[PDB]
Amino acid sequence: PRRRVIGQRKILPDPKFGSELLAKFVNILMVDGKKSTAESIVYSALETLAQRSGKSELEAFEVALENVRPTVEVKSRRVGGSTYQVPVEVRPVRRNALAMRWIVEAARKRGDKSMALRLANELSDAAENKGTAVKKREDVHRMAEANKAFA
Amino acid sequence: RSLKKGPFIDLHLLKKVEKAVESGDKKPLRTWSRRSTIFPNMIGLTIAVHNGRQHVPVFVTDEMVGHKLGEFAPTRTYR
Amino acid sequence: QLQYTPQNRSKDNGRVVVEGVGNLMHHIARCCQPIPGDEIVGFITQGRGISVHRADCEQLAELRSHAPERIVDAVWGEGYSLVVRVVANDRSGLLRDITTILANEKVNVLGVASRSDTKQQLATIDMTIEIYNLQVLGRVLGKLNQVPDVIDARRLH
Amino acid sequence: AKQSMKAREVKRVALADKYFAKRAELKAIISDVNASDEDRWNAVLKLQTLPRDSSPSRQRNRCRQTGRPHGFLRKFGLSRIKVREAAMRGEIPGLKKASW
Amino acid sequence: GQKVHPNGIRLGIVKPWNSTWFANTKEFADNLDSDFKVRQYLTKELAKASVSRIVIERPAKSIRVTIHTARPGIVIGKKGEDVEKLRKVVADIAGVPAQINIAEVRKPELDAKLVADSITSQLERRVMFRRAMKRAVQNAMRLGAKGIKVEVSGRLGGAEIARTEWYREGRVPLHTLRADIDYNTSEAHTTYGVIGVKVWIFKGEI
RNA sequence: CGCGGGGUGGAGCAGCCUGGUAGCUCGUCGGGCUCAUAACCCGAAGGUCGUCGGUUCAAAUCCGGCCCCCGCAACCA
RNA sequence: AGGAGGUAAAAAUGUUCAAA
RNA sequence: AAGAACCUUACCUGGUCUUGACAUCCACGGAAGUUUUCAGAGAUGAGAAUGUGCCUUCGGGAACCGUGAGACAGGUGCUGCAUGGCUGUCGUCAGCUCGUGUUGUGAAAUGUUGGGUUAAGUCCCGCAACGAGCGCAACCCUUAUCCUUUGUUGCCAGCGGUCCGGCCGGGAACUCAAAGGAGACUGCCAGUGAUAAACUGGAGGAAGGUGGGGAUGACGUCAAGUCAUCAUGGCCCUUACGACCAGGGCUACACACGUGCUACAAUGGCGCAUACAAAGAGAAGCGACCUCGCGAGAGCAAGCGGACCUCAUAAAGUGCGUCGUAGUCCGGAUUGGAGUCUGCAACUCGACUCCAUGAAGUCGGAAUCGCUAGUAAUCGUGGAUCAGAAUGCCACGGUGAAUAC
Repeated sequence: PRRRVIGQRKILPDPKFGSELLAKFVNILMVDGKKSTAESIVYSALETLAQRSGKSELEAFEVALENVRPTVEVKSRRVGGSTYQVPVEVRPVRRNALAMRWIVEAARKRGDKSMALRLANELSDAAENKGTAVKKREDVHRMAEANKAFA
Repeated sequence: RSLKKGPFIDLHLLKKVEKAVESGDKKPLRTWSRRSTIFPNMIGLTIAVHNGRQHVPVFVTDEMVGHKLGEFAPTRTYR
Repeated sequence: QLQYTPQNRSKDNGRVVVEGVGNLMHHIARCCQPIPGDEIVGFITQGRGISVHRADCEQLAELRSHAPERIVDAVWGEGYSLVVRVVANDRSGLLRDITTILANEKVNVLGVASRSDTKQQLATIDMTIEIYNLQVLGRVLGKLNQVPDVIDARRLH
Repeated sequence: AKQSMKAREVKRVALADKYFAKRAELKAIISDVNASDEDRWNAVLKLQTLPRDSSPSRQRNRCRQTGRPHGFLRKFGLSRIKVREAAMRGEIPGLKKASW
Repeated sequence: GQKVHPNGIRLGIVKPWNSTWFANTKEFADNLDSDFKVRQYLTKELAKASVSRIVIERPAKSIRVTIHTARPGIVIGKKGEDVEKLRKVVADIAGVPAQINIAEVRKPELDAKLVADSITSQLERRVMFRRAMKRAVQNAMRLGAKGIKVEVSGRLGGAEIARTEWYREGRVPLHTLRADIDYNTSEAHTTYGVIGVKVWIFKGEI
């Protein structure tokens, strides 16, 4: 934060197929620490996706994922008090991180039923990238190019 | 809501009540036993129950019986 | 502008001692404004404790027409607030006559009640006060009767 | 805390031992499911005959020294402030500033 | 408001407790209470005895009482008879076999409680405080104290607005746990009012 | 006396001219920011429509008398 | 080292006397 | 305030006390004490009985009780701006001084500044400064690995019997237990840097750089807080502001705020089955089992003052099923009835159980707080206090993140 260097803590790979990326994805969707249940959702939801599209678990995932990955984003520069939003390329880590985050977010709404299904459908919409999550991505890209006058 | 091992009362009050009953509807009793539960024989009596700065008389109407005397002497005055 | 101390003494106990018992939730009536006159007669009320509804009064007798067991005697031992109807033969600033005598009088006068023109041209002021020595009552009343326009000036029950 | 109060305390104990514990049988076996008769009644009645105090419920457990009626760590029998005063002084055996 | 009572933190690691007896919660508090009694009582009795510290022990039913102090003479009394006097009264204080025993402390100037009594008693004698303070420090320091720090709190000098003044020479490492310290307190009772005294003494590092 | 205007939340003003449903601004009340008040921000209560009577299904509103205030006129005399 | 360029809108107030 | 029904209790109301509720002193009388009755809210008032005891001032008793008088007694009565004691706090921030010398007439500066470096006036270098002290760190406790010693009430691998319970022989290896110890030091290497301190990366390692936690809080600031822990100068009352008793009030309720618990559900509730803890407490106390009860509990009642026995089968979790987004099986408030226990006493004013009821609330305006690791969040356990009485506090472990550009 200040001077302190970060210790990019290691994340254990997912048990059913060592996808450390998905592992952290669970960690995002996870709530109150009941990781087992979180993992239960992520799985059944992932299967339902694989079932659905016809694509296998994770491969369908990143395909559904990249289609929401922000490339840039606003940031608040100022000069003594003159605050104004600034576009800036996102870190790849922070990139897919924000991707999963927004995905879980749009998943928070869209009251179909169980999270597994609601999430499944969100990623499914990402498969053709027209779901609510991508609405966030576009919005941020507008927040970029409709402000791309800073560097 | 409690003490189902003989409804609770007071020797001085009880005896004062019996003494009154067998003596007829005499002068109102002036007990401080707000703890005292009412008993059947009490009906008709006008026992006064101190409640801080009075004795607020209460006729022992039929209804009340299991009720403790305090419930008939409001203590905190308001408006 | 000058409108409980007189009843803060009853709230300080004493006065009424029904059948020889002290410190009771007594409280003076209204239709009858008992003072240590024809003694008084008590009446137990559900809430409010004992009601000192004066000795010999209709509403008291009504209660004598219902639950006699509730009825009880009354005493005094060691009197406040009353109302005296004092009808005037119309005023027009003649309330001043009433307003005049108030000085040497030492009782506080709470609510200055009145009325007049409804029918025969003649006012009918009534007055709440706070009596002390019962003698002082008699000491004052005549002065009220004295004023010529004051045809009526006796205690109202 | 008021010599009077400390005194009141002592008296409470005195009676708690001059009566109850040795006369608490009324409150005890005679207020049980056996002597259903008026006996049981008179018992829970002779109870009030006794002094209001004496009943251990009224014992306020004040600080042995000061008299303060609160923070009385039964274990030491002292009011928190005082149990500390002795503590830091080492007057209490094996009692040191916990730390882990 | 800040500083932890030195002796407290230095208990287990360096300085042994004034008491040394075991007891279950059963007869615990009682033993402690009696301890308090023998403490304050015996203190009053030996108010003039320049008493240092009075260790209390309970070796099974027994109730030993070591009394570190200056002048064993006035302590024990002639023929040591005054001891058995305190014996009788003390055992009557704990309803048990009080085994009193005394070890004279060699140098009073170094011991804290003894210094505090000096100071306090002197303020009680209406001597200016500053003189007594510098006096104690000179004495204790030259005598061999590796370091010392004395403080006087309160009205002092009859001033109408209480304040605090202090002194200290050489190393007096209070945070250094291993470092020994002899902290103690006493207080004057001048007609003006209570005037407290604290006094630290770094005698040795280990 | 004559002609016209007005009287509406605590205050100043719309709404009346074309009847049913009275709004804005400050002020007031509660919360927020602040070390604390102001400002600022969030939420809120408030007006028997001068008084009396009438027409109407309904009157703040259409009609009249009355009380008050302002404006105009009060000339040849 | 020699240098020029860009670079920070608004934001009031605090009753009087008083510690060796 | 670690725990207001009485008590506590300081406040109110009324009934009462006066050398007193409590202490030292002296005179006189009476052992102390114990039993039961009447009045009264009780205090106490009147007693009616009964008992007369361990050294002899052997005309005593030491005692304890009663009475008398004067000193006193007593105050939770004001003053924390008269105080001690003690605590919060800026702040675990890294600062704060002094001796001497020196510069300046002097208030003062220098040291402590400066280049680097650190979590740090930490350390190195330079410097009219040389040194020293309070601090910083270290020393301390806990945890993280291993070794040694000991083997019950703990442990079970190796063999045996096994009524499969470490249950019994028996085993000391192991988990563990509690002491005595090993280990971490920028010690090793690379590089950056002034061959300085140190810093960056790697090695070995349980542990890597102050490993994580805690305890420890400088000179002082606030004339902060407390005279109600206590102690104390003052001043104040002293047939009373002191003392006892009953009931009462501290729990009042148009309203405002702070701090928390329980929710608004589907990462869920509910029904059934089933998995893995730690840390504690305990005797006028924890209290199995067994029995009746829907239960709260009640009867009987072992073991236990404790690695034994009890509190006390953990819950989140997992398996299975149902409900299927409704104010809905969400929510549990509120309310009626019937009950339990503690306790003289549950009305004001207790905790808990059952049946019944079943509201607001459908993620909260402006604004605002906590949190960087096994933390937050979520989950249940226990303890102090305490007769009973927590969603508070104190402590315990389970599950276990996000992000630091």
